Amino acid sequence: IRCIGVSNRDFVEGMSGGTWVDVVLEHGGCVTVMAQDKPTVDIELVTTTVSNMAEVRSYCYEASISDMASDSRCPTQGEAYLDKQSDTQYVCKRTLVDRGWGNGCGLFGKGSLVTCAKFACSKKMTGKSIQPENLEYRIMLSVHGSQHSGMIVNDTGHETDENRAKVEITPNSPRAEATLGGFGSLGLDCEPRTGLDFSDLYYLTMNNKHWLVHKEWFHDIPLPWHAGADTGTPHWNNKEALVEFKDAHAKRQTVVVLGSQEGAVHTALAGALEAEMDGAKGRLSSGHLKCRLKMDKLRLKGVSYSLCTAAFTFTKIPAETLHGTVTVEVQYAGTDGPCKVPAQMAVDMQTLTPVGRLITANPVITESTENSKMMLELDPPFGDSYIVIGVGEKKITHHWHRSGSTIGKAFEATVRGAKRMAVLGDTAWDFGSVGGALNSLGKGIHQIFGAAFKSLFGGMSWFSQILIGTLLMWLGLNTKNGSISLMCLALGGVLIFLSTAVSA
Amino acid sequence: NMAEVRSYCYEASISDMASDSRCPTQGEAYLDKQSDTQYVCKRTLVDRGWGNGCGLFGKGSLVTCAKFACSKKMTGKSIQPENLEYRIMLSVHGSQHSGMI
Amino acid sequence: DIQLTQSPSSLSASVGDRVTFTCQASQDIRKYLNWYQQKPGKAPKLLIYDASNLKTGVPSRFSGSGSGTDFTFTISSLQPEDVATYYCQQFDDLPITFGQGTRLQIK
Amino acid sequence: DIQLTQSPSSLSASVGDRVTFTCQASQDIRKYLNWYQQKPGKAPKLLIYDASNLKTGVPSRFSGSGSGTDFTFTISSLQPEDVATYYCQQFDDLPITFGQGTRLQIK
Amino acid sequence: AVTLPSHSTRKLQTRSQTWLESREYTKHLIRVENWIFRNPGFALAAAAIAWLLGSSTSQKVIYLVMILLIAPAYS
Amino acid sequence: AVTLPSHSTRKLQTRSQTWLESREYTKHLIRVENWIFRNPGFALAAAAIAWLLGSSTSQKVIYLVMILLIAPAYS
Amino acid sequence: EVQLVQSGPDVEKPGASVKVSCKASGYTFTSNYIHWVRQAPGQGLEWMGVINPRGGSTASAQKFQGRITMTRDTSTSTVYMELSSLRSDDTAVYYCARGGRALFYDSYTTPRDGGSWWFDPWGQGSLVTVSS
Amino acid sequence: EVQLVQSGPDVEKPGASVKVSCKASGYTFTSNYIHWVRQAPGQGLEWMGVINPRGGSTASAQKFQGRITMTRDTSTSTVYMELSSLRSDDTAVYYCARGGRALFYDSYTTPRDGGSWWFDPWGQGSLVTVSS
Ligand SMILES: *[C@@H]1O[C@H](CO)[C@@H](O)[C@H](O)[C@H]1NC(C)=O
Repeated sequence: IRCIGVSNRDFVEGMSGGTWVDVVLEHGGCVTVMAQDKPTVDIELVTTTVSNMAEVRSYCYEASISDMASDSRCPTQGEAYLDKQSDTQYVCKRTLVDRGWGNGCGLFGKGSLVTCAKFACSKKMTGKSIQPENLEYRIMLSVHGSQHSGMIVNDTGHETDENRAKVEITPNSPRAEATLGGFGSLGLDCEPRTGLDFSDLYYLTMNNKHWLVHKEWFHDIPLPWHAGADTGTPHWNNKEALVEFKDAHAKRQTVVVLGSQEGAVHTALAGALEAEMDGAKGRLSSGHLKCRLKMDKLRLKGVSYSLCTAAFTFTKIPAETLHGTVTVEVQYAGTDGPCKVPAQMAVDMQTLTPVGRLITANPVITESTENSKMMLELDPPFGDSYIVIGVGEKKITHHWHRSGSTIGKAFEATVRGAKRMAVLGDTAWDFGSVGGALNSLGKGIHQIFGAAFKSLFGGMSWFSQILIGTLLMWLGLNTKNGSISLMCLALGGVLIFLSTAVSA
Repeated sequence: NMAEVRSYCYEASISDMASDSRCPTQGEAYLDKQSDTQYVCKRTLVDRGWGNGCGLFGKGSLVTCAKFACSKKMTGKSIQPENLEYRIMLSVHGSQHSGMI
Repeated sequence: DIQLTQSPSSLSASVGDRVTFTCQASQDIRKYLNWYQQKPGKAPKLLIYDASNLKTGVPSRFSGSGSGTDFTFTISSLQPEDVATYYCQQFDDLPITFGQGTRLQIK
Repeated sequence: DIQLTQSPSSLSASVGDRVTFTCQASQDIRKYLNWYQQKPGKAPKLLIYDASNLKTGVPSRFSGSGSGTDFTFTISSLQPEDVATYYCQQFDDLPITFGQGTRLQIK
Repeated sequence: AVTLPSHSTRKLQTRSQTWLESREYTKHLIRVENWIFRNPGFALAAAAIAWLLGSSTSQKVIYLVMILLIAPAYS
Repeated sequence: AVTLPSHSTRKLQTRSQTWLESREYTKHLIRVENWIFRNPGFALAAAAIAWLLGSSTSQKVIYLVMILLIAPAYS
Repeated sequence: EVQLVQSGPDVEKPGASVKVSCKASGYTFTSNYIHWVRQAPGQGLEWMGVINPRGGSTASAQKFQGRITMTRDTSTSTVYMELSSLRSDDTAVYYCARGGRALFYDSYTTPRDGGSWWFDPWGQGSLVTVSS
Repeated sequence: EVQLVQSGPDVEKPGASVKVSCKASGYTFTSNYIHWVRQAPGQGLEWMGVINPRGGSTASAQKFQGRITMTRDTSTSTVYMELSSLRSDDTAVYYCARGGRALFYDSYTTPRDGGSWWFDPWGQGSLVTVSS
């Protein structure tokens, strides 16, 4: 449920005894945890929301000029004053201009004048700030079993219902026991800080279009500043790059405005992530986090339930996911009550030889009603399959044949783990989460090493990191004393793998 | 004389958008809107799941697009070395106190 | 930016009655709401700060409540000095607005 | 498509009677059937979705049933507001058709 | 009014797709290729330059990258 | 919409003053200086890189220029 | 309150084009497939077509292929129906109705339906007459 | 005793500038944000702006951006309001009021408020009329 056909999902287990399943919660995929007990659970990060943003310096990219002024002065009488310049609403620059005979100025030679004009502007760039507090995570999770066609469509009553739950997380209130009447308590405690490395992030809204920007880049943009300001005529700062002054070969200086650079800041925005409904409530797309998840109290609701002997029937052609598993929605009337129902698979029967991954443990049916649809899934082994459902003779079976080999499973798992290794960096650790020694060792080694990788190879671009990896390779063959040339090979391969990022 | 070679538009406007979803396997989106060129359209593979129609599911496809109305044309005319015109003025010295254009 | 409706528009009641005014805003104003009553040609009357708090010197004849977005003021017993236009106004986000008013009349 | 016969063509009964209408289609329409009643010059009356389900606000005076291909609607007790033309219509395969009608008359 | 900061230098390595990556992870390539298609002889210019530095037959191509990659943008 | 062609790559070497030279013959310097002021440790990054190429104590600074001059713009 | 409203009755030329409006109320306009259904004065109901208020997706039956166009208007939450090349059978009353789980852009009937399948806002009926 | 006092009512030219004074009494003048709020004769109250008696800090709403100026006078413990480019809506009564924890120089409303949020010294009201 809720995590099928959402590829980039994962399945994580926990070696039973001391529920310690710290998942790397994803705002761009789902994660399903399983346990021999403790009905299998999913978690998917719906949205990310920020409550309060502060109004740091704004920017203007659309300006307008008027009431120009030159204020010529003789080659020797000082240089131009132009009382206009007195005001800051005007932008002015002072230029040495030629002044000859038949030009006034009984002398002649290089004189000077100060060309300038009013700086009126429009289309401000509200570059607000946000901080790791009064931001807000909002997730929804779903246990399997009941709830034919889970399917967020009618989520409203599903958080009121038992199979789905909606959770809000604050850096003030990190804990949340996702309580499911009859199912469990789903203990959760997360790190609402180290998700997106906030406090270096600004919420820019330009043309009612919002996004997040690494505040360093936002500080480095050379447009006019509102600079902190509030109401009152905006005294724009630096006021110069926008307008452009130009004299003739020697004389008569004028000014151009260079219009609006809206699309220019767009093409300069080539790394930000866009963001939506903003109100006093600013929502944004993906951003990960670390969530210690505990199966403290999850009762499976019907381990004692009988296996009512009605004949079961498929409805939809149980296609499989990229993760190899396969979901089926099986309907049946014929019996009543809160039923437990069998679901196994085999290679031969007259054995039924229950084999393979059972994901949707304790599949439960609610009521006496007609052919309830009983959505669930299982995962077959690498060969042909025989998924068996009903009970015995009036059961229903079906071929599968996963067609995914065991070494192939390791392939998909390791390339997935490697992509995690890349994008989550340190956080890719404790993903399969037991508090084991080598786990904290990996966390720490990546901590120091990748932090150095940041501070040394600061924000290496696509092309940059590409050629850096290439020349590191070329050098990894050249140098003697493999000790360091192997380190060249290592960093170069790290760079190239970083260039194998999601971009493909 | 300047001739009117290709112009450019940098201020556009969009309206009456259109998506035209299609199941994972029934071809890919048609969207009779796309028929016209006054509309700009691009065709994108989108996810299509259960509880989404389309008895199948997986990667389906739809063609998002909208009308391309625009303003502020850039008249980029052409000129040629003929029917251009130079205009100079010259002046001999001596008389004419304060010559001074 | 903080549209706040103050219902009703007007009322008229006999002495010794309870009356209640509602104000709901389109925004979240958790506790930053206040209440006055003003005569024509008067500075207004001490009624309510924080939408739940009586000010010193105010008669206990008045009370205010409400948590999320909508808030209720109440006169316990009507008296001749209660003729005024009552106003509710928020304090947050600083385009500070007030209600247009709730007017009284004795019978 | 989808040929759906709605029997009878017409009926007339006294107040307080039960009446039943049948509709059988040439196709399998497992549960995607619905029922209306409409006056001339009216938007029709809330009767039945899914051929077995009463809608909120509908009097319990009406009921619908049927599983495979043929389906029965029933008025438990006839009343003056029951004069209309009743319609049954499927929902599947999308050449959506309706019945031609079942007309009522009070005696 | 140089809108200097191409924000890609401050990427957010976060799961949702960023602002304009679609054209971005090709724009610099089309930059350099357009620029060199417009200024061809600069090819052998850079060649004669680099072939005179490094003196390795392996750093030579590195200085070729040097020159052909300062030329497009900072110009 | 990368407005790719910074026309300075097609300068007109003609006597009248060109469009925006005033800020142009400083804009790339302010570019690189701003970028490095924002990403400092990349300094010693480039240092360790270049000090490992050329092996001349004279081409070393050349590869320093290489790295510190690919980093700003093409990023 | 969930409710649809049509434009007034209209009379047109044979071979002309008539556009009837349908405005919604009480619900999020982008969550209900708008079905158009015809009814000749003495005839029964015959489904004309469907449009999605979101994205302007469209479909109909062959009885109107080439004459029917159906467009959205997200601002005022309206849907506009044009019948082209009007014909003597067109003198009827047309109905617009909100429908089911309008998730993306389609009819989408293999999944569930009902719960006012399309019957909560049947509006008032648009009487159209085609003559001179 | 904590109490504010305004200047007398005044009448000005359209397009002129009017300055109303507000003098404080009974408190340390540098401890209360002065809020100015307008009231048209038949209209309700609409907050004009705020000034801090200390440091002359200022802010207002967009309904007065470019016309409103607000200055301090620490000596006599007064605040002076100028409305510029007077307009037919300006005929109203304006009120000045002391407010809350005026610690440095601002509105400062994320922290607490109330306890006569701004309502102890509402003074007397400055009636201004703008005509010829
Ligand atoms: C639709 O909503 C109903 C409750 O009204 C719920 O039982 C059902 O599971 C929902 N279906 C989907 C696909 O969300």
